[PDB]
Amino acid sequence: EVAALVVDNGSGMCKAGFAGDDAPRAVFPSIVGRPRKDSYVGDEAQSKRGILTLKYPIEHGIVTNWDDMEKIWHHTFYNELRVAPEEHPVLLTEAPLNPKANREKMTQIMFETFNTPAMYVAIQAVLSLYASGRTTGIVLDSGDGVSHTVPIYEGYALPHAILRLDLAGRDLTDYLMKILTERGYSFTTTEEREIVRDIKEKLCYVALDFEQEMATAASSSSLEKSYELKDGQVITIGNERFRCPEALFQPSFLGMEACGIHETTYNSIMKCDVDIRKDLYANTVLSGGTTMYPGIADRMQKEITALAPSTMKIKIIAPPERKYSVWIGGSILASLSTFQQMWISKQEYDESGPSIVHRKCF
Ligand SMILES: C=C1[C@@H](C)[C@H]2[C@H](Cc3ccccc3)NC(=O)[C@]23[C@H](OC(C)=O)/C=C/[C@@](C)(O)C(=O)[C@@H](C)C/C=C/[C@H]3[C@@H]1O
Ligand SMILES: Nc1ncnc2c1ncn2[C@@H]1O[C@H](COP(=O)(O)OP(=O)(O)OP(=O)(O)O)[C@@H](O)[C@H]1O
Ligand SMILES: [Ca+2]
Ligand SMILES: [Ca+2]
Repeated sequence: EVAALVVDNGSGMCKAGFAGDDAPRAVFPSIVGRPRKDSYVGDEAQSKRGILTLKYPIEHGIVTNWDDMEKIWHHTFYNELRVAPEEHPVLLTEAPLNPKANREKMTQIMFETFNTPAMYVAIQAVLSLYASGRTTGIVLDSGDGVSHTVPIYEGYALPHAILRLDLAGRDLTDYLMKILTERGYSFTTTEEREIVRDIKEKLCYVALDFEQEMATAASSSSLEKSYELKDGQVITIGNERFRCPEALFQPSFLGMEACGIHETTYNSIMKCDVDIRKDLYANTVLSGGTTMYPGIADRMQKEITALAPSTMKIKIIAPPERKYSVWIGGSILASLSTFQQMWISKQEYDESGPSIVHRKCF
């Protein structure tokens, strides 16, 4: 056979490549644009913001507009990867606990619209655990539009213990824009949002102790970092560096009543059979671009520890390439001998119909 194609659809970015590679061949923005050709996808859809009405097909992880998603996939196949989908089995990723109806539309589009010889849909968080080389653990997947905690035991996810936190990279990006603005600068436009997203990714970090970090930055300049704008203006970022990602642990800074990532992780563990909570505590795996902040692991360690029984062994695993662990796990799974029997063949589709997805996929 040829290569399966691994397509990781995200809320902000989409990752695509060939099973067997250790990194996705292409990564582009999850946006489609039409007149305010007929449509535009990715970076070129943004540079035409003023003349195009932009839409975001994947919000908070769920596909909300199928015509748009279909265009993202068409763009992924012909423009990005430059392959014929009918000559490749396709593995798509999806968010945990998504509408059963969605899973059927994904299958249908892949077969009836792209004529894929075979496809499959897999929960992102599970792929990340596989990427870490485990079959048991609790993954904290945090991206650009949504965050989930997914307990997995012996290779299978535990639906009833999965939680969803609507706080991720996009919220943090805007929050950084707001505090720097309060600082004396002015970041409010979509063009500027792209700039603050870059600042956030390069100079932000999670303090081990908020207050102490605040005190150190209020009486010293030791934590300050300079950032240069394209036009040459140099701006300094002080406590914003850590105050921004702090919103993950304290959503209230954003007017949100939901509990932080550490507490949400703990809550997923408690929803699990007491017999496996230990395995989960010693195997808390970070995933997604938003778990990339320097210092986040040691902070998760300290916070989880404070929540769990004193006799509990805590361990936070923060893979270096966790910004793509989902896609990678997909690359790994698609090539698994034991996984081949899971693909949904076009034959299995013609006979059983779209509903075949609930049998082999879930
Ligand atoms: C990557 C996924 C699948 C490959 C399954 C995977 C186990 C597996 C691996 C290789 C070959 C066969 C099965 N681990 C899971 O949680 C899956 C596996 O799905 C199947 C069909 O086993 C688990 C299913 C349940 C019932 O546990 C679910 O939680 C279900 C609601 C969501 C789907 C989970 C599946 C996940 O998307
Ligand atoms: N080094 C970094 N530090 C902090 N944040 C980062 C870093 N690198 C990337 N990010 C953020 O990670 C987010 C993108 O992560 P990812 O691609 O995993 O999410 P997604 O799949 O696009 O969306 P979601 O999974 O929520 O549906 C963006 O907010 C990006 O700015
Ligand atoms: Ca994702
Ligand atoms: Ca609070």
